[PDB]
Amino acid sequence: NLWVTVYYGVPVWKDAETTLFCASDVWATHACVPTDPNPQEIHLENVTEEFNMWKNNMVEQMHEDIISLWDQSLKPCVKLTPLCVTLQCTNVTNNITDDMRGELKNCSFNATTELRNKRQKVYSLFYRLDIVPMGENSTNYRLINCNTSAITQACPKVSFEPIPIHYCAPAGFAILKCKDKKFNGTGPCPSVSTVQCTHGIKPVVSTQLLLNGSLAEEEVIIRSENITNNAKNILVQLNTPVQINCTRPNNNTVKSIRIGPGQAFYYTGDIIGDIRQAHCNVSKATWNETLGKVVKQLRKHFGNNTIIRFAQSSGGDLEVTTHSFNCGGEFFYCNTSGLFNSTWISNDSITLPCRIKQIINMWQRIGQAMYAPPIQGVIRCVSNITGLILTRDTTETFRPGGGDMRDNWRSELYKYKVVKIEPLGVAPTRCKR
Amino acid sequence: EVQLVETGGGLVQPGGSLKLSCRASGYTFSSFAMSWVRQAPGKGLEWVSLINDRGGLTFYVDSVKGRFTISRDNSKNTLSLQMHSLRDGDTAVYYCATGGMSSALQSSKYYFDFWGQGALVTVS
Amino acid sequence: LGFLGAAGSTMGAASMTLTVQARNLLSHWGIKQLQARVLAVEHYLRDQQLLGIWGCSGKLICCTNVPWNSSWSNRNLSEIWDNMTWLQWDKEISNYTQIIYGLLEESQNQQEKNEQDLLA
Amino acid sequence: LGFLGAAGSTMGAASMTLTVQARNLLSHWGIKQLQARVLAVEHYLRDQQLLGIWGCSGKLICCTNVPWNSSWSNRNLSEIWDNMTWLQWDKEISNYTQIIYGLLEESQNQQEKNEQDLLA
Amino acid sequence: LGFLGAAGSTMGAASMTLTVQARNLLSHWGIKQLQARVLAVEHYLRDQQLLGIWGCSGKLICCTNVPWNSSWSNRNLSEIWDNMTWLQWDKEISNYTQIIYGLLEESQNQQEKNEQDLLA
Ligand SMILES: *[C@@H]1O[C@H](CO)[C@@H](O[C@@H]2O[C@H](CO)[C@@H](O[C@@H]3O[C@H](CO)[C@@H](O)[C@H](O[C@H]4O[C@H](CO)[C@@H](O)[C@H](O)[C@@H]4O)[C@@H]3O)[C@H](O)[C@H]2NC(C)=O)[C@H](O)[C@H]1NC(C)=O
Ligand SMILES: *[C@@H]1O[C@H](CO)[C@@H](O[C@@H]2O[C@H](CO)[C@@H](O)[C@H](O)[C@H]2NC(C)=O)[C@H](O)[C@H]1NC(C)=O
Ligand SMILES: *[C@@H]1O[C@H](CO)[C@@H](O[C@@H]2O[C@H](CO)[C@@H](O)[C@H](O)[C@H]2NC(C)=O)[C@H](O)[C@H]1NC(C)=O
Ligand SMILES: *[C@@H]1O[C@H](CO)[C@@H](O[C@@H]2O[C@H](CO)[C@@H](O)[C@H](O)[C@H]2NC(C)=O)[C@H](O)[C@H]1NC(C)=O
Ligand SMILES: *[C@@H]1O[C@H](CO)[C@@H](O[C@@H]2O[C@H](CO)[C@@H](O)[C@H](O)[C@H]2NC(C)=O)[C@H](O)[C@H]1NC(C)=O
Ligand SMILES: *[C@@H]1O[C@H](CO[C@@H]2O[C@@H](C)[C@@H](O)[C@@H](O)[C@@H]2O)[C@@H](O)[C@H](O)[C@H]1NC(C)=O
Ligand SMILES: *[C@@H]1O[C@H](CO[C@@H]2O[C@@H](C)[C@@H](O)[C@@H](O)[C@@H]2O)[C@@H](O)[C@H](O)[C@H]1NC(C)=O
Ligand SMILES: *[C@@H]1O[C@H](CO[C@@H]2O[C@@H](C)[C@@H](O)[C@@H](O)[C@@H]2O)[C@@H](O)[C@H](O)[C@H]1NC(C)=O
Ligand SMILES: *[C@@H]1O[C@H](CO[C@@H]2O[C@@H](C)[C@@H](O)[C@@H](O)[C@@H]2O)[C@@H](O)[C@H](O)[C@H]1NC(C)=O
Ligand SMILES: *[C@@H]1O[C@H](CO[C@@H]2O[C@@H](C)[C@@H](O)[C@@H](O)[C@@H]2O)[C@@H](O)[C@H](O)[C@H]1NC(C)=O
Ligand SMILES: *[C@@H]1O[C@H](CO[C@@H]2O[C@@H](C)[C@@H](O)[C@@H](O)[C@@H]2O)[C@@H](O)[C@H](O)[C@H]1NC(C)=O
Ligand SMILES: *[C@@H]1O[C@H](CO)[C@@H](O)[C@H](O)[C@H]1NC(C)=O
Ligand SMILES: *[C@@H]1O[C@H](CO)[C@@H](O)[C@H](O)[C@H]1NC(C)=O
Ligand SMILES: *[C@@H]1O[C@H](CO)[C@@H](O)[C@H](O)[C@H]1NC(C)=O
Ligand SMILES: *[C@@H]1O[C@H](CO)[C@@H](O)[C@H](O)[C@H]1NC(C)=O
Ligand SMILES: *[C@@H]1O[C@H](CO)[C@@H](O)[C@H](O)[C@H]1NC(C)=O
Ligand SMILES: *[C@@H]1O[C@H](CO)[C@@H](O)[C@H](O)[C@H]1NC(C)=O
Ligand SMILES: *[C@@H]1O[C@H](CO)[C@@H](O)[C@H](O)[C@H]1NC(C)=O
Ligand SMILES: *[C@@H]1O[C@H](CO)[C@@H](O)[C@H](O)[C@H]1NC(C)=O
Ligand SMILES: *[C@@H]1O[C@H](CO)[C@@H](O)[C@H](O)[C@H]1NC(C)=O
Ligand SMILES: *[C@@H]1O[C@H](CO)[C@@H](O)[C@H](O)[C@H]1NC(C)=O
Ligand SMILES: *[C@@H]1O[C@H](CO)[C@@H](O)[C@H](O)[C@H]1NC(C)=O
Ligand SMILES: *[C@@H]1O[C@H](CO)[C@@H](O)[C@H](O)[C@H]1NC(C)=O
Ligand SMILES: *[C@@H]1O[C@H](CO)[C@@H](O)[C@H](O)[C@H]1NC(C)=O
Ligand SMILES: *[C@@H]1O[C@H](CO)[C@@H](O)[C@H](O)[C@H]1NC(C)=O
Ligand SMILES: *[C@@H]1O[C@H](CO)[C@@H](O)[C@H](O)[C@H]1NC(C)=O
Ligand SMILES: *[C@@H]1O[C@H](CO)[C@@H](O)[C@H](O)[C@H]1NC(C)=O
Ligand SMILES: *[C@@H]1O[C@H](CO)[C@@H](O)[C@H](O)[C@H]1NC(C)=O
Ligand SMILES: *[C@@H]1O[C@H](CO)[C@@H](O)[C@H](O)[C@H]1NC(C)=O
Ligand SMILES: *[C@@H]1O[C@H](CO)[C@@H](O)[C@H](O)[C@H]1NC(C)=O
Ligand SMILES: *[C@@H]1O[C@H](CO)[C@@H](O)[C@H](O)[C@H]1NC(C)=O
Repeated sequence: NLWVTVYYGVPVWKDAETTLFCASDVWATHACVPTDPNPQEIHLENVTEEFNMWKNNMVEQMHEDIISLWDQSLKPCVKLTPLCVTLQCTNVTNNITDDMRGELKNCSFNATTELRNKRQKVYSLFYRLDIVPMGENSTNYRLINCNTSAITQACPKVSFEPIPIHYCAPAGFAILKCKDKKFNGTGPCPSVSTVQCTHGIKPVVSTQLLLNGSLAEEEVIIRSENITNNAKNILVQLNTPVQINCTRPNNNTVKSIRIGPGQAFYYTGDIIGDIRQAHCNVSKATWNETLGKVVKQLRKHFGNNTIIRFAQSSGGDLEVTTHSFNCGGEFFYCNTSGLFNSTWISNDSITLPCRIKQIINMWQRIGQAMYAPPIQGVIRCVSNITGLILTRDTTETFRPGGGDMRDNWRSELYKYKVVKIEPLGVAPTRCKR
Repeated sequence: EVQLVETGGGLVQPGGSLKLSCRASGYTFSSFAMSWVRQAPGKGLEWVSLINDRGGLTFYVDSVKGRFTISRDNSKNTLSLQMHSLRDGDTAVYYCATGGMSSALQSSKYYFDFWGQGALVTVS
Repeated sequence: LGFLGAAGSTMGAASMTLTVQARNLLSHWGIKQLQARVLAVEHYLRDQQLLGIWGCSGKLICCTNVPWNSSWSNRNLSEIWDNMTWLQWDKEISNYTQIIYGLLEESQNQQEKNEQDLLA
Repeated sequence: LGFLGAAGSTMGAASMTLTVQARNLLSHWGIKQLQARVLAVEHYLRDQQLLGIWGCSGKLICCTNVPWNSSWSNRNLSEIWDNMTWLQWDKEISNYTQIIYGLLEESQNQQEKNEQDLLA
Repeated sequence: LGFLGAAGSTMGAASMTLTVQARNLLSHWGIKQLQARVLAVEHYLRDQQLLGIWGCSGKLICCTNVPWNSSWSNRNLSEIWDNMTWLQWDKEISNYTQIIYGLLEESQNQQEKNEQDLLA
């Protein structure tokens, strides 16, 4: 009657977890292959596939690769252990505005030199957040990380610029891309295509406001693992950017010393001119329109005849209650209570005060700390807010979240899935040997 | 309605050549194998030749094997037969027929479903 | 027309693009990439080994001498080869695949011995 | 008579040493050497896959059904097999190669469908 | 019935489990394990290449055109296929193996050139 016929090269695939590799044009390795330009995207006319962000292993690989590469870049850099001494800190002899009182201290200490028997007196300007007083009323302070792990100075030649990385599949595997403009991160996607390699993703690291990501094609999309579970974060993708202008308006003179045999330490020597607080500007009208759109979409998940309230984060350390980001190499911690203070019921700008830290932990880890060299001159950066990370408490109250970096990466990788190709299979025919 | 229409030749001399053709409509031409069946005026039916739906495989009754060529054009919905050396014994009606073979992923046939009107070929 | 372009098409159409997919099966920081390449190669070789065992080496379409017990799938040639896509078919005869592979292996062994005892 | 010993000889002579060359295709510090081994294997497998696609699996000399368009090289047999060396031949038809490979693949796809439609 | 289960059986019995063993040939810390996998692949490929050179590609039992010189083993069939295990046979033709492989290669090359000269 019918016989088994074996076919090889059958267009069938199964979900699979494999290793992806990097393709690009220092956030390189020089081990990323060249992009292999203009990737091809076969449309798969009648393929519907099931996607499930949050269970997507591509996120885990991006997370692990970024952390590993980050740590690798510090391996050859100077260890600042000669600086764990009792710093004698006094008030800065300059014109300080009210917003900056107590923010900077002028600290003197004895540093090591190129020779084992020679010592040098060094003074520098530190941000208050980087030091901890050991004496009660005394001017004796110590660096924040001399009781926990030693601080590594980042190499001054290595930038933190978020250069895009494309993730490519190994032979035998394929990456499927969801093109449904209204896709909410899970479930069937009616329009799926095959990319050889993903688009480049910029590894921008930030907390509560996502910067320089992709925008939604048509409307604000709210994605969450479980929208009624207050233990979950809500990722909101905007369809329009909100432009944010950040500055550190203080002309920084950077000086250096030797602390050992080819080991140099960089520090702020002095400030030219007045001392002002770092800050970021968000256009007021643009921001209010943006929230109105977010609220309209939240009302589709929550009651319609409801009240939506925005509020500032309730607690935790500076790393989780503020908007943390890298602006020109400096690490800013901006207060967003000026953005999330409103209730929505059924040429001005907003200025966000910012704090600066030189000694940071980056990742949510205990045993590592990095010293970011201060940057010469004045810093200005402009970026796009492309999405928000919110958490939820009648009336629904939402607050900024985003402490877990995997959420930043989910906002870009949500449209991709990795599958394994299984070209061998059988079917009945009327053909026999 | 399925139609097969022969638009062939007429009266020819022995040893020469004559070409037949058949136009088809009302079905997907390319989905079916086709054949020619012959009927002399005083005789029954005889199978002459068979061609696969993609045009790759041809079969012939041995009596015409070295003389006839069967072909196909799926763009023009046309079946054709070129006969050479025209034997006197080849005088007959030549019918365009649909069926006689399938393609291993299709249900089998081994019978003819549709017939044309028949071209009359005469050899003097 | 490219890799997996036929994935949404019917089996009777998709079967004509077998070479398109076949040609896309081949080709410490950096170690994980070598590990992936080695495993991709081993996977490839295992598929080739099965085709070898079943007597389908060197071809993309291979007919066999094993019949189709209707208990695996009682659908007729029309429904399989002119409606279903390969993805849907694979999800039907997923449970009854190891059985089929075992039968194909046994059939080829019987064929090899008989052939040898005929060239004797 | 060793590896590439026939490189300076004519095509009609060199063709008798195909096994001499075929057997010499197979066999942090040390990673680069692993990369070389893996790539040598992938290269080998791609050529074997290609012979399989064309229906030349398992053999060093394979005749096909693709005819020689004279536009690729109008030299006659006594000029190709009695004088030219494989190195000079390769240079002469190097840019009409990926046309020939495409034709060989298409020919085999047609050949496979016709044999299945005949085993019915 | 498992891997090498027939190792203690006679050659005429062991020849029926060839697929059992064939399927068990395929599947800084970790470098030596990666090297082992790469080398296992190269070993496998050399054996497959060799079967191809002899014209045995794709089959577990390959008859050839080379005769058995009694000077290699003057035992009869009922003393090789009924009274000996493959392990004991291997340690009897061990120092005539390269001779046989060379003859098999020559036989296949002659057959390939003769087949091509017959397709004209
Ligand atoms: C979101 O995207 C925007 C747009 O890409 C991005 O803003 C860009 O930031 C870079 C880095 O701060 C700016 O590049 C600088 O341009 C000035 C021009 O005067 C140069 O002098 C700078 O060179 C010095 O500093 C470098 C270190 O950054 C050293 O490596 C170099 O040797 C010099 O000492 C440097 O080239 C770029 O101009 C802006 N682009 C715009 C339009 O403003 C923003 O940072 C991204 N946001 C986030 C959070 O990633
Ligand atoms: C930080 O303290 C240092 C001293 O430890 C100040 O440097 C001295 O400034 C006076 C002028 O008031 C000069 O005459 C000295 O020669 C400077 N000493 C050295 C070693 O350079 C420095 O000005 C203070 N800076 C700030 C911002 O308060
Ligand atoms: C840097 O070293 C000098 C020399 O040791 C310190 O000056 C002495 O400090 C001690 C207290 O640590 C006093 O008892 C001495 O009277 C000081 N002598 C002199 C020469 O002034 C200086 O205090 C050290 N600086 C720091 C950061 O403590
Ligand atoms: C962010 O907004 C502030 C206003 O809050 C801008 O500050 C003004 O800058 C002009 C520059 O010509 C000065 O003349 C004004 O006196 C400043 N205003 C105040 C209140 O001091 C700032 O320039 C904006 N731009 C950013 C962050 O890039
Ligand atoms: C951002 O700035 C606001 C002030 O505008 C801070 O809010 C105050 O926090 C204290 C301490 O808990 C309360 O007693 C005040 O009542 C709060 N003020 C208002 C207007 O609500 C807020 O803590 C700052 N947030 C961050 C992350 O720095
Ligand atoms: C056909 O299958 C019949 C049922 O037995 C089994 O269950 C089905 C669902 C399949 O999994 C099959 O492989 C199992 O054997 C058998 O009773 C019958 O003997 C089988 N016939 C043939 C042709 O082998
Ligand atoms: C093929 O069968 C069609 C109806 O399918 C029926 O249900 C499926 C699930 C199978 O069990 C099948 O065997 C059953 O017959 C008919 O509509 C169709 O015309 C049939 N086509 C033919 C005759 O090939
Ligand atoms: C033979 O070649 C003729 C010219 O081929 C053209 O140029 C070569 C280099 C290729 O680019 C080819 O694709 C171009 O068409 C053709 O016009 C002619 O049809 C070919 N004949 C055969 C036998 O197919
Ligand atoms: C083969 O050709 C020799 C000269 O070749 C000529 O030029 C080449 C490029 C071709 O176009 C070829 O056809 C031309 O004839 C002749 O000297 C020789 O006699 C020819 N031999 C044969 C067997 O025809
Ligand atoms: C068989 O082989 C003989 C040559 O082989 C000799 O003996 C074998 C065992 C090896 O030791 C080899 O190195 C020796 O050279 C020939 O005398 C004899 O003619 C051959 N017989 C046949 C049937 O060809
Ligand atoms: C095969 O030979 C068997 C045993 O014969 C003797 O022992 C071998 C090792 C040699 O030394 C030989 O010269 C001796 O005669 C026989 O028992 C057996 O019947 C033979 N079988 C056949 C079918 O020829
Ligand atoms: C420092 O501040 C005082 C007011 O307290 C002001 O009179 C003086 O001019 C300022 N210094 C400079 C250099 O402007
Ligand atoms: C030094 O700064 C502190 C704030 O950290 C302030 O309370 C103190 O009064 C200031 N002392 C002098 C002399 O300016
Ligand atoms: C370092 O000391 C501070 C108090 O100044 C304390 O809060 C912190 O937990 C200590 N860190 C470690 C690793 O003991
Ligand atoms: C996303 O869409 C799917 C459609 O099947 C729905 O089940 C799921 O609840 C939606 N997610 C959210 C956060 O509403
Ligand atoms: C979502 O969260 C609610 C919390 O009450 C829980 O009852 C429900 O089962 C959860 N649903 C899913 C799909 O996780
Ligand atoms: C940011 O700077 C641009 C000029 O580069 C200016 O047009 C825009 O208005 C500024 N945005 C805000 C919020 O001040
Ligand atoms: C934001 O938009 C709403 C709706 O139009 C309006 O009532 C509210 O006053 C606006 N707020 C600001 C600060 O513009
Ligand atoms: C929610 O409110 C919008 C705006 O008035 C309306 O279009 C929509 O139909 C309402 N949905 C429900 C379930 O009431
Ligand atoms: C929120 O706005 C009110 C004015 O309506 C203001 O009094 C209050 O301080 C603001 N809260 C925050 C955290 O900015
Ligand atoms: C800082 O001051 C120096 C004074 O010599 C000047 O040359 C430099 O341009 C200033 N930098 C900025 C960013 O204003
Ligand atoms: C913000 O988005 C606009 C979209 O038109 C783009 O042109 C601009 O370059 C983006 N800004 C940044 C800093 O990437
Ligand atoms: C997708 O389905 C349509 C019928 O709705 C059909 O015409 C088209 O050819 C199918 N696409 C593919 C790749 O088979
Ligand atoms: C598709 O399924 C229908 C219903 O079972 C069947 O009649 C038809 O023959 C199948 N395929 C085709 C188009 O031949
Ligand atoms: C295959 O097995 C699974 C698990 O027992 C079962 O859910 C499914 O219905 C079976 N499918 C078929 C086609 O028998
Ligand atoms: C090299 O060329 C000479 C003629 O000059 C020829 O006799 C010899 O056989 C050629 N060598 C090889 C390896 O073919
Ligand atoms: C070319 O071939 C002819 C015939 O075999 C031979 O006589 C001649 O020497 C050859 N010339 C070259 C350059 O090899
Ligand atoms: C292609 O090859 C021919 C013959 O070797 C040569 O004449 C032509 O210039 C080549 N074209 C290119 C692309 O170099
Ligand atoms: C071992 O030898 C005995 C006869 O003494 C036989 O029955 C048994 O099957 C043999 N076992 C194997 C693995 O060949
Ligand atoms: C080997 O087998 C043969 C045939 O069965 C037999 O005659 C001979 O005695 C056996 N020799 C032994 C026991 O090794
Ligand atoms: C060759 O092998 C045979 C059988 O194992 C053995 O008897 C002979 O001594 C061996 N010869 C050499 C040179 O080892």
